[PDB]
Amino acid sequence: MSFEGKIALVTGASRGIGRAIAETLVARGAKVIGTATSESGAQAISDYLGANGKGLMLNVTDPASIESVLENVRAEFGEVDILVNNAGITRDNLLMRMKDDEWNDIIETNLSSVFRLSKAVMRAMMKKRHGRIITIGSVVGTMGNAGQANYAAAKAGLIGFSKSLAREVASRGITVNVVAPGFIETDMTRALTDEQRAGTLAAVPAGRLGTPNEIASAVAFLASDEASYITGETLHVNGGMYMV
Amino acid sequence: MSFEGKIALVTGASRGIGRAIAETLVARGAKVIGTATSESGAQAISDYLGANGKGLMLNVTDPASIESVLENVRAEFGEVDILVNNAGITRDNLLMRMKDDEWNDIIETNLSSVFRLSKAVMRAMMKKRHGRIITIGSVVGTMGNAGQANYAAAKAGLIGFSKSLAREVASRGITVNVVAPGFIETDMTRALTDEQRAGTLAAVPAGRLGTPNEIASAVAFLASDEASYITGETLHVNGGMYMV
Amino acid sequence: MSFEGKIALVTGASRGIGRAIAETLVARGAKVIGTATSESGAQAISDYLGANGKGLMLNVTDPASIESVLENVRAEFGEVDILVNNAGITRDNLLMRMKDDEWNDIIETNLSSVFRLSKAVMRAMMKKRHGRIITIGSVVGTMGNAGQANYAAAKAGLIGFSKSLAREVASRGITVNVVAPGFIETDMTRALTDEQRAGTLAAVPAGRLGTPNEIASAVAFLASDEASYITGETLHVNGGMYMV
Amino acid sequence: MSFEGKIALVTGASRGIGRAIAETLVARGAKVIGTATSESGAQAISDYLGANGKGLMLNVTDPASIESVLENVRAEFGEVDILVNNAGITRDNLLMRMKDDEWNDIIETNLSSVFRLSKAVMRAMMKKRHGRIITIGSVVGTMGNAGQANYAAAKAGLIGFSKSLAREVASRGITVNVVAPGFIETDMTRALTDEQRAGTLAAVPAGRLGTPNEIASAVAFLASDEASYITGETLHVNGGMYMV
Ligand SMILES: NC(=O)c1ccc[n+]([C@@H]2O[C@H](COP(=O)([O-])OP(=O)(O)OC[C@H]3O[C@@H](n4cnc5c(N)ncnc54)[C@H](OP(=O)(O)O)[C@@H]3O)[C@@H](O)[C@H]2O)c1
Ligand SMILES: NC(=O)c1ccc[n+]([C@@H]2O[C@H](COP(=O)([O-])OP(=O)(O)OC[C@H]3O[C@@H](n4cnc5c(N)ncnc54)[C@H](OP(=O)(O)O)[C@@H]3O)[C@@H](O)[C@H]2O)c1
Repeated sequence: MSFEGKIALVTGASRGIGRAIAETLVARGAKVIGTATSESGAQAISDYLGANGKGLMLNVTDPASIESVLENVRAEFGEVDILVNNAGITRDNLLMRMKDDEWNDIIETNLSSVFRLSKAVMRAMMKKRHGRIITIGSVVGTMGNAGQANYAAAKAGLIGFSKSLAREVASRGITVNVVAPGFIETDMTRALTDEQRAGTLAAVPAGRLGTPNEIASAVAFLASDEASYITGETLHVNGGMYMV
Repeated sequence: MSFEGKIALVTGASRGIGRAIAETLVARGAKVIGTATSESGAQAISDYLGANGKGLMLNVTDPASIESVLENVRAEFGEVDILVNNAGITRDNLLMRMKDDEWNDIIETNLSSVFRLSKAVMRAMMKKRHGRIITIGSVVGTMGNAGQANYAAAKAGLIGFSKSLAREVASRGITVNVVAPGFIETDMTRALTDEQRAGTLAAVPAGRLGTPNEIASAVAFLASDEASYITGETLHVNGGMYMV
Repeated sequence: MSFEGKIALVTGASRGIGRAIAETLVARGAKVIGTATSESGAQAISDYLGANGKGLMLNVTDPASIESVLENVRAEFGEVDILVNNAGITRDNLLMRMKDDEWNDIIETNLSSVFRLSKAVMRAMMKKRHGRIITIGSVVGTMGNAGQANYAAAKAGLIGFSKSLAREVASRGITVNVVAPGFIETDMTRALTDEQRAGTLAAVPAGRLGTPNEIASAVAFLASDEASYITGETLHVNGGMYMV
Repeated sequence: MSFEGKIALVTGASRGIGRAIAETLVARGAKVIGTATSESGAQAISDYLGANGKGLMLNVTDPASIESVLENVRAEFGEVDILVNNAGITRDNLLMRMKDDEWNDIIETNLSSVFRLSKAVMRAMMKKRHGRIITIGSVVGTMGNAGQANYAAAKAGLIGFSKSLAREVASRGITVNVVAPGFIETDMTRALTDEQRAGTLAAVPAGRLGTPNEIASAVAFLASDEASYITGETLHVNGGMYMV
C-alpha cells in the first residue's frame, strides 16, 4: 500500500472531487484529514472517513483557521506528508458586472490559499526530506473562459506559484504539482437538462464527463513514490478537451 | 502602423520598459499619458512627453486614484484607446521567509491592478468597438523562479485574466494580449553583480540582454491595427531564453 | 520597419497567405522572390511583383530545384536575407484511411522542406551576422485535428526544428520563428459548405475569419529589425481560437 | 493486477527505459513483446522476459518488418492492447553539417514509425473498444536543442500526431499520450566524467538524473484503467528541468 503511514490534508473534501481524493488516499493506506467550511460539513466528513481520518472546519482565507487546523492535525495524527489543495469557489460575471469582492474572494480562496497552506506545511516536509503538494487547477486556468476572469486568473496563478515553489524544494525530495480537471460529473451537472449536457459533451473528444475518481487517481499517482521525478508539472485530465 | 488620434495610458512610465513604450507610442502618433507613484515622478514623465502627452500620479492599487486619473485624461484628451499595464513591483523571498504582506502586495499591485484598470477603461472601448489592452508579463510567469513565487503567481495570473477578458470582448474589436520580457537592460539588471549577469546571459541564446525599446516595439505592434486578429496571446521577447 | 536593400524569398507565393506576405514585404522596401510549382504560376507571381521582384518555379522537395532557384536569386539580386517558408499541402484522412504516400508527402513537403531550405540559405546569413527565417505553421500543429494527423505532425515538427535552429544561430544575429494562422479567408475556406464555415466560426472569439494580410503583417513584424530579440517563438494569429 | 490479460508491444526494449517499461508491465500482469533491431538483441529480450513474453527483431522503418512482427504477435499471444513506442535514435549535427540521410533517418525512425505502428494496431483496439498508445517523447521536443534539429523536429512532431489521433479515437475508449523524459541515467551517462555530469545536474532542480523505472512508472500509469480520461497529453518526467 502506497500511503501507509502518511498523513494527508485534503481541503474541501465534502463531496465530488475532494471526497473522491480523500477516499482514494484512505483506500491506499493514508490517514486523511478532510475539511469543510462549517462544523456540520466537517462532521459529515468524519462520518465517511470513520477510523481512517477526521473532518475539520477550515477557512483557507483565514490564517487563524489555518493555524488552528494544523495544530489539531499535529496533535492527533502528526505532520502533514501530502497536501491536496482542492478548496475552490467560483463567482462568475462578465468584467463590467464583476464586483471588487467577487474578484478578491476568488483570488483569496483559490490562489492565496495555495500560498498560505503550502507555507504552513513546508517546514515539516523539509525535515522529513519527503513531501507532496498537489493543487487542483482547472482547464480554465490555461484556456481562459468568458465570465470567469477571476477564476482563470487564480487557476493560472497557482501554476506560476507551483513552478516557483517546486524549483525551491525539488532538491529536498518535495514535489509540487497541479492536476487540471476538465468537465467532471457532480450534483450540479446531474441536475442539468439534456440540452445543457449535450453542449458540454460536444467539446469533449471522449464524449463523456470525467468522474471525481478519475481526478483522484491522478492525484494519487502524483502523491505516490512512483512520481518522485515529476515536479512543477500540470496533469490535464479532461478527455481531450484541451491537449497541451 | 500609425496611432494618430489615439489616446494611450501607460502605467509605470518613469523609466526602463514603461518609458520606452511611452516614447515609441508617441513616435507613432499617439497622445500618451504615462504614470508614476509620486508628483515628481509624474512631472519627469511630463518633461519627456512634452506636447505629445502628460505625466500623472497613479497608484494602481487605489480605485480612487484610478478614477481620478481617468477623469483627468477624459477631460484633457478623451477616452483611452490603448491601455498598457506596465506597473509592477517585486518583493523576493524563498517561501519560508516570504511575509504575508510580501505576497499580498505583489498580488494586489501586479495582478488585481490589471483587473481594476481593465474594468475602468473597457466601457468606452466597447462603445467605440475598438480597443487594445496590453499587459507586461514576465518570463518568470511561465517558467517559475525560486524566490519569486509571489511574482510568478501574479505574472501567470495575468495571462489567465487576459485570455478570459479576450474571450469576452473579441467580437467587439478589442484585443487583450500580454508581452513577456526576458532579461532586459534596466536599473534592476545594472545593479546585479557581474556574476549574476553572466549566469543569466548564459541562459540566453542571443548572448545579450534585451533593450527596453525591443519590448516597446512588440507592444506597439500589438497595439496597432495590424494585430487586430491577435488576441489572448503572449508574445515572448527574451532572446530565446524560453521558447514556447 | 523598412527592408530597403533586403532580399526575401517567399515559397508558395501564388495566392492567399504567401501572396499577401510577398506584397507586404514589397510595400516595406524588400526585393521579393516568390515561388510556385509551375512556370505559369511563377509568371503570375512575376506579374504582380513587377519591378520589385520576380517569380520562380520551385519544388521544395527537390534539392536540385532549391539550388537552381537560389543560384538564380544570387546572380540577379544577391543573397537571401529573409526566408519565409509558406509552401505546404494537405492530404486529409482519418488514420485508418491514410495511405503511406499521404503521410510521406506531407512530411516531405511541409516539414523536411523547412530543413532543406533553411540549410540552403543559412551560410550567407551567418556571414552577414544577420538573418530571418519565418515559417508558416498552423493552429493544427498545436491543437491537433481529426483527419489531419500528417499535417499536424509536420506543423508541430517545424516548431521543434525552429527552436533548435534558433538556439544554434541566435548569437549570430539570425532569428527563427513561426507564425501560426487560425482560420483565414482563402480558396480552401471559400470552398467549404456554409455549415462547415459556421461551425469553425463558432470556435473563434473574434467572430470572423482572418485575412491573408493579417498573417502578412505578423510575418513582416518578425522579419523586421524591431523583432531582433524574438527567436524560437510561435506567434498565433487566430482571433482567439487558441490562446497559448 | 492492472494489466492481467493484456498484450503489450514495447519497441526498443533492449535496455534502459524500454527494458524498464517492459519489466514494469510484466510485473503488473501483462504479456510483453519487446523488440530490438538484431536477432541477438531480440534473443536477449526473450532471456529477461522468460515466460512473460518474447523478444522479436523489428525495424520500425520497414513496413515488411512491422507486418511480420505483428503477425507473429497475433499468432502466439493475440492482439496488441498497449503499444509503447520507445524506439528512437539520435544523429546529431549543427544544421550546416547535418546530412540529408541524418535528417531522414531520424524522421523515419522517431516520427514516421509512430504513424506506422499506431496504424498497424488501431483496428484491433477499435474492435475491443479499449486501447493504449504511449509514445516516448523528449524534453528536446518542447525546448529544442542546438545540434539536434532533426531529433527535436521528430519529437515535437509526434506530439502533433498524437493529439490528432487522440481526437479521432477518444470516443472508442483508446487513449493516445506521450511521456517526455528529461535526463535519464543510462550506460551512456554512467560512463561520463564528473564534470560532464555536474553540468547536466545543474540544469535539474531535483539535483539528480531520472531513472528508467521512473519513466516506466509514468508509462504504466497512462496505460492503466486509472488514466482513461487522459488523452492527447504530454507527461513531463524531468525533475523540474522543464515545467509546462
Ligand atoms: N467540478 C468540475 O467540473 C471542476 C472542474 C475543474 C476544476 N474543479 C476544481 O475542483 C475543486 C472542487 O470544486 P467543485 O466545484 O468540484 O466542488 P465543490 O463541491 O463546490 O467543492 C468546493 C470545496 O471547497 C470548499 N471551500 C470553499 N470555500 C472555502 C474556503 N474559504 N475555505 C476552505 N474550503 C472552502 C467547500 O467547502 P464546503 O464543503 O464547506 O462547501 C467545498 O468542500 C475546486 O478547486 C474547483 O475549482 C472542478
Ligand atoms: N536516455 C535519455 O536520457 C532519454 C531522454 C529523453 C528521451 N529518451 C527517449 O527514450 C527512448 C530510448 O532511447 P535511449 O537512448 O534511452 O536508449 P537506447 O538504449 O538507445 O534505446 C533505443 C532503442 O531503439 C531501438 N531502435 C533504434 N532504431 C530502431 C529501428 N529502426 N527500429 C526499431 N527499433 C530501433 C534500439 O534497438 P537495439 O536494441 O537493437 O539497439 C533500442 O532498443 C528513445 O525514444 C529516446 O529518444 C531518452
